[PDB]
Amino acid sequence: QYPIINFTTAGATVQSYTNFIRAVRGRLTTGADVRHEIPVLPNRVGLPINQRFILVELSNHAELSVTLALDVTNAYVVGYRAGNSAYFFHPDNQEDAEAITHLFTDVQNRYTFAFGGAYDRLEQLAGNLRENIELGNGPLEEAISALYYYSTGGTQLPTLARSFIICIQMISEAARFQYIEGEMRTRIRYNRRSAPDPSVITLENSWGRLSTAIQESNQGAFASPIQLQRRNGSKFSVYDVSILIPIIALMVYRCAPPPSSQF
Amino acid sequence: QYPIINFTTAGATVQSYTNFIRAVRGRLTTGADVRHEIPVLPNRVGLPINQRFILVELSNHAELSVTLALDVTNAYVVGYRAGNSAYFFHPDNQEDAEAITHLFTDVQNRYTFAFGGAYDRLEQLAGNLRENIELGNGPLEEAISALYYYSTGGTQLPTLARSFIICIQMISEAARFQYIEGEMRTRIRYNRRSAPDPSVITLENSWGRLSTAIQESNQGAFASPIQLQRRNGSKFSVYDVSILIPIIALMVYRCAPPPSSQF
Repeated sequence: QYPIINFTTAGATVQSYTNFIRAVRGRLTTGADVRHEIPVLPNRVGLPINQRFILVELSNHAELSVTLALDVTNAYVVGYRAGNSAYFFHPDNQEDAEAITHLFTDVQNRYTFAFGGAYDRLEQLAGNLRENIELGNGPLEEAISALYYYSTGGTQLPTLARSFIICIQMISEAARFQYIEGEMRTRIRYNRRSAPDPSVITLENSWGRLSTAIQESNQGAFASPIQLQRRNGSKFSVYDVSILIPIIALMVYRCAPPPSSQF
Repeated sequence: QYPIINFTTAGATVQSYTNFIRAVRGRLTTGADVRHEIPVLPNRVGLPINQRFILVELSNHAELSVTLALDVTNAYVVGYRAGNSAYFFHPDNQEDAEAITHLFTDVQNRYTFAFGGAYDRLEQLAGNLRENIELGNGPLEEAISALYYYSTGGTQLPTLARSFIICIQMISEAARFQYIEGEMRTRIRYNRRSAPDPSVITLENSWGRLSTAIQESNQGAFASPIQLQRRNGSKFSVYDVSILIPIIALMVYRCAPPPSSQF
């Protein structure tokens, strides 16, 4: 079976969420590939199917559980199981449709959504942008129950889409960015629920481009800057990998690392 | 008295030269100013005279000694004492002429050369470029004796200029660059004497510009690349501070560090 990492919202603390995110990152990346102190996820090209996914079993104080499946190549959620039903985002291509047949293989009811899991899509479905969907331990407890009751009719599609938005940010994006993990740790420490500020949204939006820019940089120097936002919405220009080392924890593979070429 | 660091060529080893260079760097820089893991020398502006120099007492197997004086603001040799005579390079300006009156104050004979200590000058005087002046423990033993016999007529000006070229590279440039320290350590380990290769010459020539480029970089990214040479003469372009962290050990102060401006 693919590796499983467990997390519960019931009695969550900063340390139990930290342990969880660190365990997720350790199953996503192997150590082989670290560019500028920043690990790279495995290359999808040639990756054996037995190494392609990991599972995140989420429980809540209401004693419900769902299992999310994450693709190791991008850390993103591809689907989930609740009891005897599994649901998958619409695949991007045939190889990804075949790959997801290897997940939750004994579940009795398997479904593929006709929509994908990208935020533009999920925000249309939810009827709200990320900037208007609160994150924190209470949102996540609620999102776990909403995913669990979907197959029985208790969850309307906008709630299910909002619930995916919450899970993806609090698991996938936190795994990708220590900064976003830190914002979720602060919400647990102060028992706050609050929508993501523009620093969180622009890091999420820029993860792919930051990955490419780091990996195609000249000795760390970007060829072209990337504009992010600070918490108050003002502009932050990124010219080099160095400023991202405390921020980004993993990258999607975009090219092979150039030869070491030390002086 | 200004701090003194002792070194002898007699029975020198890789470890005794390593200890020496590390002690020199510890007296040149204080720790206050470190940009990209690379220390900065003190700013000359406002630096009290009692903090302006350090002294390097060099002895050899012939039981002769000379004392070089180094300016902490650039690590370079400003003059030297041998017994009852002291000699100083021609100062660049009035403040530097006054500053050197604070060195070797009880020496009976004080002289200022009419020439400065820059390599273009010293190579004209020596009648040879750096690329044709061997470095190593034997050159340095010889250069110490040549400096010691200058006041008595035993050293011709081209030998004295060659001897300054040897000392400046094996002390100042080795302090400035771990790479150049490493090339001198290899000469001692294998008892080799050999002229500096183009990697050593182009680092020496570029120290000032590398200092400015690092300090005025955008998060480590140079605005304009710096071309160096590898040992075989071929071109090496530097686009970022990261590649220099194993190479350059100290920099001349060129600007104040911008605000931390972390994300």
